Amino acid sequence: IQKTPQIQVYSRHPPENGKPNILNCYVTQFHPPHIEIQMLKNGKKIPKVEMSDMSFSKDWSFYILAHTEFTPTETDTYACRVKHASMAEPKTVYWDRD
Amino acid sequence: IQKTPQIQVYSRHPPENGKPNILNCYVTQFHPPHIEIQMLKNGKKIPKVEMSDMSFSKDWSFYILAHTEFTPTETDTYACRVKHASMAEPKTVYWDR
Amino acid sequence: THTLRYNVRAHSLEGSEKTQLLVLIYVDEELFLKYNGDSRETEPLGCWIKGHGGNETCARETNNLLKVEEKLRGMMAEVINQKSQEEGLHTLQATLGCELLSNGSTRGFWHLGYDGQNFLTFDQKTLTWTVDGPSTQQNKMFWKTHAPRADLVKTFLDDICPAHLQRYLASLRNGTGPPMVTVTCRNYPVGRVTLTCRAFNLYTREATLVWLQDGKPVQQKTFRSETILPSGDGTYQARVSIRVLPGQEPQFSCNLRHGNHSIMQTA
Amino acid sequence: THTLRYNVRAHSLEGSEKTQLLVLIYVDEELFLKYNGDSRETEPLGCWICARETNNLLKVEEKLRGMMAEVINTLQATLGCERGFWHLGYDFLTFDTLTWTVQNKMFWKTHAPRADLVKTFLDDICPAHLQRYLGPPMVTVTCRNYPVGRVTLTCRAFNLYTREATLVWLQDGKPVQQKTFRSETILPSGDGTYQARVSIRVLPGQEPQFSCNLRHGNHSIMQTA
Repeated sequence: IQKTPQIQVYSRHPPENGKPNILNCYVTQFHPPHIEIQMLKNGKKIPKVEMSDMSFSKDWSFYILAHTEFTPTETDTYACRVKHASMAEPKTVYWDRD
Repeated sequence: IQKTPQIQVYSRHPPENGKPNILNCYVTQFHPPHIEIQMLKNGKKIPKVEMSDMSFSKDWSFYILAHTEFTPTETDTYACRVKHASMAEPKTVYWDR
Repeated sequence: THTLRYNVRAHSLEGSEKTQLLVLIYVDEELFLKYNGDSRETEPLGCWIKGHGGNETCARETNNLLKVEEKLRGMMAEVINQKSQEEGLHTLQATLGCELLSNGSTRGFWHLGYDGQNFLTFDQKTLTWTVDGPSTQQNKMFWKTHAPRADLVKTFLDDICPAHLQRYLASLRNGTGPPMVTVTCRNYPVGRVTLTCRAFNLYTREATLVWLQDGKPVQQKTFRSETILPSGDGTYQARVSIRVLPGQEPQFSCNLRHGNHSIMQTA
Repeated sequence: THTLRYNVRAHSLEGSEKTQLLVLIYVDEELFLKYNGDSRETEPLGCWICARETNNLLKVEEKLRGMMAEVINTLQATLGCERGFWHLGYDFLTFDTLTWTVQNKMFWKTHAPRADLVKTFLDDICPAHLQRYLGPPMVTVTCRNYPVGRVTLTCRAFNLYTREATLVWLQDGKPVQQKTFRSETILPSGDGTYQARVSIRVLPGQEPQFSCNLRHGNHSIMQTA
């Protein structure tokens, strides 16, 4: 039976505007093992997005890490949009630096 | 100077017995472009076999896709047989699963 | 980023006028147009495109293709004439075109192949032809002068081809389904089980399949334009097999990556 | 608290029909080393983090193969450390008292691996293997005047070598909130290392009293707001 994916978006290293970095989209606890992941910059699709192998967790669920190279600025927004059969609509989670 | 063909035989869709499908015979990486391709059902030539244009890749070697309609069964065997100047005898590749 | 590629081949080297050509046009690695001047062909023209007004588009662009074949013949006339003098049966090929970069600029290319080997290459920076194989200085100079004129080459690659690509991309915009994976098992060979993972319904020629044992890759294959399998209906498929011991099947999962999709199926 | 586990299966090599062991080595329950002598298009030596290890791997394969020569002559076995264990079978046999616990008894007891060589492997040689197999983290704190009436403090720990970590919020040295990170709550950074995060809301003006403490392995690292 289906489980809804949890989505977390975060930088690989401590973020600094103008410094090259990696933005991660960590997608966990979903089922069935079919996911669709898109990463967005200012609402527009990022062409080169890397995905790890899908993994199985002990709680009978799957997870995967997507990421893309980026150079953060003050005004650029980043987001991860995810499609999965447990969700009627795609789910978007914006990068929040804090 | 002469390049031996690679021969791959595979269904267009996931095969199920009794359900209409298409059998592909994908012949690649050969030179010179002149080649003879036959598809076989139970050892005998299948009359209506379609073939793509013969194109070529970055290293100039040629490829062509041959295909035919077929309905997979438990007992019927299928093969692709290819003749090219690079080989002494016709090469035959049987379909599996 | 987008690519327009012309794959040209002479059927038999007679002369610059009588030599018949096969021209295949690829947009983003997908066959789009064909002209085959082979006298024995009942359908000399071909056009692969979907959507409304597709038939009108084919009428226009196959007619445009006829003009391209004329230009290509003209530019390559002297190479064709010189190779037509060779004894026996030989194969002349060309690949050429342009690449639209995401920053709006254009990269052109033009290569010739002879008897399945690199022959000539047009140097974009230098604007001269490079002889690719081992060659005397005499033969280098010879081909540098009989190869397609540099000013004609550059206009075609820098101006004409990019305009064509742009026109093609517009007609293509009128763009389904997700990829799928199957896993089959066979008791073969003797003391083994062959696990076969197949991915179907790939929309492009890019995909990766990996066999995983306890989360760890044991076999991995990346499929590209020239290694992925055409399914024949305009979609693509791929395949990776491994051999394991009887009873081990539950330990192994196949993971497909294609576009934005990641799909896993356990054996 | 640390587990070495060998999973082995007899099999024949395609060319010469002699028997080897396909061995899988699990340190702490994750696949670590693999030797498959009859690989074809896959790698015979597998390792995920070496070359020094794979060299020893070949040696432990023969050692294990030799010890089980009699019962090898579909045999599978699982053995390892931490207390040792060793089970056999064609899946039934267990190294309990220095004897093997199952006409069936007569056959298994005779062919079973020698209890002397087995005890030594489990007591000394295997722990050594497990022993053989077995920069600092950094902590950042950021603050935001948000939400209204509050300041939000966020503590992030980077460069964790393992997936275990504790982050503590302290106020003038007094623990206020705490979170211990597991698997499925720790965050992969994507470069082999892991990271974690805790946040807290305080009154405006409380910020200078607050500090974040990371406990990871033998690291105890402080960072103030």
